[PDB]
Amino acid sequence: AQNPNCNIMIFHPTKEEFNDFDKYIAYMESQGAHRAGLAKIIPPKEWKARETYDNISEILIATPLQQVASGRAGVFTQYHKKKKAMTVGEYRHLANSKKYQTPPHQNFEDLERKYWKNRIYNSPIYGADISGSLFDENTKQWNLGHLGTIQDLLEKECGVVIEGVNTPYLYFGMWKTTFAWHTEDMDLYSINYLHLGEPKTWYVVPPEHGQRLERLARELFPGSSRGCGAFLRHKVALISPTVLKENGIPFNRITQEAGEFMVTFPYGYHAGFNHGFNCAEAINFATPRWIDYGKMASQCSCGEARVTFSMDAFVRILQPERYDLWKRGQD
Ligand SMILES: O=C(O)CNC(=O)C(=O)O
Ligand SMILES: c1ccc2[nH]cnc2c1
Ligand code: NI
Ligand SMILES: [Zn+2]
Repeated sequence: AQNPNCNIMIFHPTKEEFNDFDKYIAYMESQGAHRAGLAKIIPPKEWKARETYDNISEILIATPLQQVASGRAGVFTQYHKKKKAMTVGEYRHLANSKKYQTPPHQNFEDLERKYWKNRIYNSPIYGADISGSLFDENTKQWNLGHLGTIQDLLEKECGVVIEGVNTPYLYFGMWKTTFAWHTEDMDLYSINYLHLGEPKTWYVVPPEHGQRLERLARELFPGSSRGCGAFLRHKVALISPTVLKENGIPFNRITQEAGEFMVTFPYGYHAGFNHGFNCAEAINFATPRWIDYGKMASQCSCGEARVTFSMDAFVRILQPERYDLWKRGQD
């Protein structure tokens, strides 16, 4: 078996290899990339997402989210407090202000140390889940607004035609903005392009070991676990690399820089944080290998994990026994 230690792999496709998206994902998996839960893809030097980022300041962040932490430095939850709308230009200025800016640091590892030491004592503001794309319509390769849809994949594989759409989301981040431990909706793949700005550090658990992370989470967040059998779907729980190591949970880490893609694989738990002002674009996608993960995905029915209506068809077709209970939670 390829990549038996489940290391995060880094790929450098040629411009010829960058033409056929599906084919390259399949190639990465032939080399064992999926066993890590996360891969980095560095685009060919000839490629670009768009010409410049000089004219993005008028994009609106309708509902910026203030991420307020509770708990201890290495084990905490965060809740999202809604703030007043602001443009990306206003948000960038806020990110760079003395209150929110990245501190002096020696390197990525120094900044990582500072993040886990001090994150809970601040409440950074995030622009998340903003429907849109910053890819030029003329960018033909790895354009996250032009990918084959998950609905068409399900139809090609299983012959069922379903409603729903599949479009990208923008994320504007600042120092200490945080994404909690989670897998994707329906344990789908995701792909994330860092368009502009400071890095994003990722943590990931191999899919074959996801249940180990779930068991630790139940132990560390006991009230949440009693409330919901799939509470990581709520996307509010953080556990530090130090605490993961103390509990023998297998994981890896890597830092994504501007101009790089990351792919997360079905049932690969991931979490992370932003180093400073940045902008990323991400979308879910599927392959034939995903279908069995979609069938087995654990669902939240307690009401906290409200999601887009396009997930309805996924649960309805792949998980008909679970559908009634899940749908009640979406109401
Ligand atoms: O970048 C973020 O804030 C979160 N992104 C993801 O979880 C992803 O791309 O799957
Ligand atoms: C299913 C379909 C589209 C989606 N967009 C975000 N999550 C999704 C799940
Ligand atoms: Ni994700
Ligand atoms: Zn729940």
